[PDB]
Amino acid sequence: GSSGSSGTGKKPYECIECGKAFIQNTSLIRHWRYYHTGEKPSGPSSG
Ligand SMILES: [Zn+2]
Repeated sequence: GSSGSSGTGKKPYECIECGKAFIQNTSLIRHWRYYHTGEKPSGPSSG
């Protein structure tokens, strides 16, 4: 099987550590200090 999406409209903020996407600035910093540098630092091995 297989499924996904080829292409995507640019955005103002988009995490690079994993590739997260956002529309606002605060929305970006959050994820940065929510899961990445937040609780359980050693767990997920996403790309
Ligand atoms: Zn991230």
